[PDB]
Amino acid sequence: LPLNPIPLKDRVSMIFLQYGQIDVIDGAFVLIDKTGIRTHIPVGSVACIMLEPGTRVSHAAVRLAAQVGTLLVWVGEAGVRVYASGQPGGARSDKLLYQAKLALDEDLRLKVVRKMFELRFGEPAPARRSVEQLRGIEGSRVRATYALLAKQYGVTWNGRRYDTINQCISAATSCLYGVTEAAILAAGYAPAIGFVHTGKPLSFVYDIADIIKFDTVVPKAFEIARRNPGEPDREVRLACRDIFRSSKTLAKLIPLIEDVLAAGEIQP
Amino acid sequence: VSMIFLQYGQIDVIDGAFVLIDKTGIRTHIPVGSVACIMLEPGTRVSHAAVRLAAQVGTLLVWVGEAGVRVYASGQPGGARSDKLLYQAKLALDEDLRLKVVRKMFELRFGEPAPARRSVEQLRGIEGSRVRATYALLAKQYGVTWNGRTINQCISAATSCLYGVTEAAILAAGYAPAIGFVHTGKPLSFVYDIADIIKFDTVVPKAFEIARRNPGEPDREVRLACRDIFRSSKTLAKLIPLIEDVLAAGEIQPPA
Amino acid sequence: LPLNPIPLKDRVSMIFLQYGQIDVIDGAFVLIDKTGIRTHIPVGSVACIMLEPGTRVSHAAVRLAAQVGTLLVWVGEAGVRVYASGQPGARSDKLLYQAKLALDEDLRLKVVRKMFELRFGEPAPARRSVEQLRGIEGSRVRATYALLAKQYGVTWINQCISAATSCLYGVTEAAILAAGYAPAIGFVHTGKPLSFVYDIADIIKFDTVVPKAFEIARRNPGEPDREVRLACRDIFRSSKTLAKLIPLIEDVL
Amino acid sequence: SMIFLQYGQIDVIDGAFVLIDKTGIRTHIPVGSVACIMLEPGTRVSHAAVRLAAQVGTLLVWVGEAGVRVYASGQPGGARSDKLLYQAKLALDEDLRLKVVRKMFELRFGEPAPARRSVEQLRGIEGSRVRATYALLAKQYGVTWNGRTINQCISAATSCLYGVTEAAILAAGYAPAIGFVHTGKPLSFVYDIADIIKFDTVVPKAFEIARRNPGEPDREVRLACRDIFRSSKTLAKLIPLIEDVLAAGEIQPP
Amino acid sequence: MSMLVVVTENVPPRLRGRLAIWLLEVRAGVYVGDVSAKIREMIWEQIAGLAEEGNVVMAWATNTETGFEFQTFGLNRRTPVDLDGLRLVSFLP
Amino acid sequence: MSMLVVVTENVPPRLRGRLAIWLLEVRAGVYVGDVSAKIREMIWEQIAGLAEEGNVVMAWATNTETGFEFQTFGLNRRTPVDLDGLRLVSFLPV
DNA sequence: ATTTACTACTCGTTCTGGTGTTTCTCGT
DNA sequence: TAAACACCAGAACGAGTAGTAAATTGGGC
Repeated sequence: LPLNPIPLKDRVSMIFLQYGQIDVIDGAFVLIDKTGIRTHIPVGSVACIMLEPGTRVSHAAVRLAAQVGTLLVWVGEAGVRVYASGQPGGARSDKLLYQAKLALDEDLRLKVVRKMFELRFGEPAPARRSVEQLRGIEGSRVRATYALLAKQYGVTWNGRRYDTINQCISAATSCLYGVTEAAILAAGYAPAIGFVHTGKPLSFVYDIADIIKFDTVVPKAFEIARRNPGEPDREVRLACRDIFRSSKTLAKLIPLIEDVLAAGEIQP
Repeated sequence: VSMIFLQYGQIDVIDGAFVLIDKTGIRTHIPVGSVACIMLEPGTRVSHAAVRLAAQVGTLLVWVGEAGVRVYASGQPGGARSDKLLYQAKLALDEDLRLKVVRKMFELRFGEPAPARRSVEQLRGIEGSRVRATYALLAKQYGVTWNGRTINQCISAATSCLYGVTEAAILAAGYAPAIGFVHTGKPLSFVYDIADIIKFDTVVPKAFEIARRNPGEPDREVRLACRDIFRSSKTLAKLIPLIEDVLAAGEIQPPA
Repeated sequence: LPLNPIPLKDRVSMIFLQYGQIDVIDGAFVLIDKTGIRTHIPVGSVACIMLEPGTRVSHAAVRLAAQVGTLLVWVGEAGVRVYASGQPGARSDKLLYQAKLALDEDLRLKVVRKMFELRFGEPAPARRSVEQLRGIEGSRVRATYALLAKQYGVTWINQCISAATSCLYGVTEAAILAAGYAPAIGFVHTGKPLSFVYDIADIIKFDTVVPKAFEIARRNPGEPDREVRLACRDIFRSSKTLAKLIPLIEDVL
Repeated sequence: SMIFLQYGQIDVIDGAFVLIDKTGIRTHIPVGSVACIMLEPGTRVSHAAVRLAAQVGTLLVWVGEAGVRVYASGQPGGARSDKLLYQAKLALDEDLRLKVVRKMFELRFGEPAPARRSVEQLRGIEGSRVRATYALLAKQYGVTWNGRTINQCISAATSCLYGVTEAAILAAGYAPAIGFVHTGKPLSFVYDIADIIKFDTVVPKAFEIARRNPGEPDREVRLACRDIFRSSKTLAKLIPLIEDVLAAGEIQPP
Repeated sequence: MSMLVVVTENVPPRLRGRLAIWLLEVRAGVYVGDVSAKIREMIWEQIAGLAEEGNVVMAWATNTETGFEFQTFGLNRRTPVDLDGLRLVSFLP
Repeated sequence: MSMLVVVTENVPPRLRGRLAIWLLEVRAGVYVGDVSAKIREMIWEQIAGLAEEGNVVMAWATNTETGFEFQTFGLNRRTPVDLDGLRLVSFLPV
């Protein structure tokens, strides 16, 4: 019998695996550990499975997870994304070509960036500004947000590193980047073709994610940072799960992407 | 620039180098450089450190069946580099540049350049008539009963095998399988275009060969046959340079 | 460990049991039949259990059903109520409250008037006593009955009406008992052991029994009783009858 | 008129209440002869039995052994309203409040209540006398009593009395919730009648068993009370007592 | 989206694995999950197809009187019984 | 009011009967019904009290990430496991 | 190297039918 | 006397494991 992926909104957010070998026992996702205890994981219920160091996936596992439409992300320290696997087939050509044309035309690229801006701050972008000029404005507004939130929650802020507070922020955003990429793939678009961000293999993922990251996802990392728990990773991940549930993120991701690209005034 | 197919083993890193561990624990050292894409045949179990290393060096991971017969999962889903996707796209968004690439596909398929002043859909008519002719001709060569498109089961099984290495080549090349030129609208459109170019060279004459006998396992022995072909004839290794040459017909500067 | 009854509103409306012996196995309500197959009934889930002819209850069965707050009704032909068993009393405060209202006809009048107002939607006409109001209520019932026969096109069947109303009388009595009031102490109806049951029920009886019991009677299906019962069942569900019965009684008073 | 049936099926033969046994019939009952049928454990009622009893107006009460415990009774909440309103009228008007409460006192101890002492004052006098009785009984059976194993026997014993008392109230047709001395609780009226005769036999039995000190004091007290209610015909005198109790209001009974 | 519960007995490992793809196997042959209407009816197709000589019952939450409904597949000593619209289960000896 | 599911194993007949008073025994030791929160926690006290040397798990519908929650009682080879807030069940080998 | 189907084998709980003991989770 | 629980043996069923042997697989544009 054929196996098909279920809609993204009906799925659970994310799961984190760390020490075990991942094989397939009777057509089901299992996680066996050194002691030999087994853990069954519903792949058709999770929209993205995060793989921490110490994990060993089997060929059948990666194959099965693709069939059910579940994204596999191998993550680093504090959940930073390293590699990702998914169905090579997938995405209607039209939605890819639709995305492509918007990036190939410099008139339509600006326009679509403007809606991202409009959705970001709530106000339309100022005129007579190029893409790289708008990126300058958005960059300045981002550091402003970061600084104020640190004052609102009362944390010591001096910068945004990529190497305690930054550990919380990076972990939280990494969670958002996961489901966002999983949504883009399921929606039928390419995560490589971005508008605001370019040159990077996850440009389009960052574009959609940065629109709503500061709304709920980021201010929570600051909240946890002040609390300074012994389990900063676990309490950030558990927080994001609740956020995605309450804010109905998965159900909100697909229409968000389609609304952004609709700014091109071109037939979808 | 080359590629490797790994089967029956665990992929770990034990000294900052790609190694292939066996049941017995025999290792095979693989230089992280020189490899642009690693194909994982059934029986393989990748470790996190391996995937971590492969990401750092920019190597694509593709989960394939035996000899690339079938693709199941590919690393960097949706596409790896943005420009090469846009490169393929621009060729598809302009129908003038669409014709050019169809013309090259035509020339590579039959060996002769397509007749001038022919649209895409006129070319589909021309190629279609010669294909049914070929099928009939091959049917006489092997002496099988042919009436239209047991024999069809062998061909269909064979083509599915070919679609694997073809799609795997497109992935290794860095392009999208959804954006086709002769075939359009379907998520494996581009796979069909390249595949029909070389299907008749080896894959189809073999489907007919098995078709002449009548074994109890036509599906698996056609797949196992194609498996042997792809390995011996190094088809996928010949596929990747072909694809870039096909797209080069658009007369547009290709990415770095 | 002690077992206590759950709220009436969270419960299923009705169940009908026939031809079999009702025993208690391992502390649970079961129905064994002629063939000897057993059927477990969630007695603490039902607000009222109707017992049709052919049933033989055990001592343990009646005892168990009382503690869980389930009313047992022995029913007749076409579902008419015969006998009923339940917790031997319920709350003193709610009972004395009901009683005092019945002992004073000045306060009796008030309650008869509100029942009237709730039934038809308009306040009762002034300067008319209790026994005078019955004529008005009686005339509107027969007027109602005649009108409905014209709406659904029947010749003025009784088996459907009696079965439907009897179902309502079951849950109504079960609601009154669970609330802590007495089904015997009525205001509009008197002399009968189910006076208060009839009073509360006819306020909302014409609301559904008429639009739906009449519908079933003209269609005249095989086995009219069960298709009336499943109909009443959906009503109690859709119109949230059980949850509204208790506040209705206190609102009337 | 009431009867206790146990260990049998209750069916109807020849238009009459019957108790069928394995041996085939054990008790024939003329339908116009019993005013209330008490069903002890081991009984299995038939539908035909219940159908007949409704038509003739007979009350069915599911009781434990000898009415020691009441579980379920037919005609819930009360049978006829008048008998209930009669009970109600007596409890709602404070002129009628002294009424039997003085008489309950008179029936309890044998002597008439003081002529002008109110209810809570009467509660004090009986309250002082009950602790005196308890202490006095404890001295004769020679048990260690200092306040209120022994208490386990008394509590078990009173629970037995509460059974037959409530069973009498139901058979009489009144509500156990509407009390006079005790109020607000669902078994208030049960407590009122019970305390009248509680000290007569039931309590002297609890003390007696308490003195021997058995390993299973709870069960052997109930079976004792079970035997008492049967031999001493406790229930048969309870019903006229209740009607006598309510008659103290000088108000016309149904 | 409503709660879903599947109980399988004497069922081949093929289906026992398939159910673990969407549902959670809390006990031996007992699966629990929260899916939508459309997802529920595909699981039933998996059950009806992959179950050989085995009995399976599936119960899900609805807005009926009971608050839930259930359908069965295959033979078992506990078969459903209709009591005037209300569906219960009887124990056959 | 949300859906309720109770699975009992190696439990005395006392509890197997008690659960049949409110829930529906669809399979051997498997009970399903729709109750409210306070009634659900009354069922759990029945389980925790009457179950001797037996393992029982109770699952009810909520508005959590899974859409449901579950509690266990007693020891069994299938014990619950927490994966960063997410509760799954693992299979312990001997 | 992984996964599945197929085959005994052990273990586990559910279930039945046989005696023996009970008529019962208490206060107001 | 009847109904019902507690207890103790038995049969009867399905879940689970270890072992051996077979595949690298449910397709067509």
